[PDB]
Amino acid sequence: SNKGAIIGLMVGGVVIA
Amino acid sequence: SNKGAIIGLMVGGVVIA
Amino acid sequence: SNKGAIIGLMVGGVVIA
Amino acid sequence: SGYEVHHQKLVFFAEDVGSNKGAIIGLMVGGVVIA
Amino acid sequence: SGYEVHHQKLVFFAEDVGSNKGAIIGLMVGGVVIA
Amino acid sequence: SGYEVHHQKLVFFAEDVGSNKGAIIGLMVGGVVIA
Amino acid sequence: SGYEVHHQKLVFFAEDVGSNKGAIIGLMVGGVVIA
Amino acid sequence: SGYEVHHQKLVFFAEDVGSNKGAIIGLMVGGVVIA
Amino acid sequence: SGYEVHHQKLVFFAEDVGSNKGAIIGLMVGGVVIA
Amino acid sequence: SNKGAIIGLMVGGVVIA
Amino acid sequence: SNKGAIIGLMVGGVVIA
Amino acid sequence: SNKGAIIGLMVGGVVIA
Amino acid sequence: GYEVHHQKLVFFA
Amino acid sequence: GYEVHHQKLVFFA
Amino acid sequence: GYEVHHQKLVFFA
Amino acid sequence: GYEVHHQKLVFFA
Amino acid sequence: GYEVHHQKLVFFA
Amino acid sequence: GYEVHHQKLVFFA
Repeated sequence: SNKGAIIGLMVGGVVIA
Repeated sequence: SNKGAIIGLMVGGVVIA
Repeated sequence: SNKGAIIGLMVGGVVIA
Repeated sequence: SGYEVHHQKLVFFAEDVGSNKGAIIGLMVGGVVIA
Repeated sequence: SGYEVHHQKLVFFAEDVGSNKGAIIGLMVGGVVIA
Repeated sequence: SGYEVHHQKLVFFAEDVGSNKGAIIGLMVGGVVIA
Repeated sequence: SGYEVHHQKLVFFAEDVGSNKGAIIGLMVGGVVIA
Repeated sequence: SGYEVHHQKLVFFAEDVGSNKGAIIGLMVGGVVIA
Repeated sequence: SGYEVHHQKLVFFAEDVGSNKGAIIGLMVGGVVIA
Repeated sequence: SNKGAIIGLMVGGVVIA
Repeated sequence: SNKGAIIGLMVGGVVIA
Repeated sequence: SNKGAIIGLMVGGVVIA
Repeated sequence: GYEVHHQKLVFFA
Repeated sequence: GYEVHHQKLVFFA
Repeated sequence: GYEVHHQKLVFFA
Repeated sequence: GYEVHHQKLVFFA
Repeated sequence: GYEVHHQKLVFFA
Repeated sequence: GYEVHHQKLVFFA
């Protein structure tokens, strides 16, 4: 049940959803 | 049940979903 | 039940799903 | 004279004391991260 | 004179004390990460 | 004179104390990672 | 349409950045110590 | 459409970045110590 | 459409980056020590 | 130049000097 | 130059000097 | 130059000097 | 004199 | 004098 | 004097 | 149009 | 258009 | 268009 991103901890980076 | 990304911990990097 | 990526820990790298 | 140190402890812990169950922990003591 | 140190501990822990079950842990003590 | 150190511990642990069951652990003490 | 992410970093570090030289470090993530 | 990710990094480190020279490190991720 | 990921890194490290020279390291990931 | 104890980090224990 | 104890960090324990 | 103990990190234990 | 120091934990369930 | 120091843990279940 | 120090753990289940 | 993005670090010593 | 992105590090010593 | 991305590190000593 997710079309996108679910991040717990993010340091920098690139996420395209 | 996921069309995207589910990241626990991310340091840099590129994720395209 | 996953069309995408499920990462526990990511340091750099490229994931295209 | 004469030093005398008495110590006595009875400890009882229940199910999950001080636990990190299901936790997401990012920790850093020094070092460098260039993301 | 005479030093005298007495110590006495009775410890009882239940199911999962101090555990990291199902945890995601990223740890760093020094070092370099160029991501 | 005369030193005298007495120590006495009775320890009882239940099912999984201090365990890392099912954990994801990334650890680094020094070193270099060029990702 | 069309996504476009540009990123550009120039980094310069001098002698000892983020270092633990001569440090005393005691670290604990979960676990049990009965001293 | 069309995704496009450009990334570009130039990194320069001097003598001892992120180092643990001469450090005393005691580390624990889970586990049990009965001292 | 069409994905396109470009990546480009130039890295330069000096004498001893991320090193553990002369360090005393005691490490534990799980396990049991009955001292 | 020390008649005694010099401790950096101490968790429990007994030191007699 | 010390007859006694010099502790940086102490958690419990016994030091007699 | 030491009559005693010089401990960096101590977890339990007994040191008599 | 005599020094005596104890402790009990009676845990019914 | 005599120094005596004990401890009990009676755990029924 | 005589120094005596014990401990018990009676665990029924 | 044309997108141009650079950077310089001239470090004399 | 044309996209151009560079970087220089001239380090004399 | 043409995409060009470079980088230089001229290190004299």
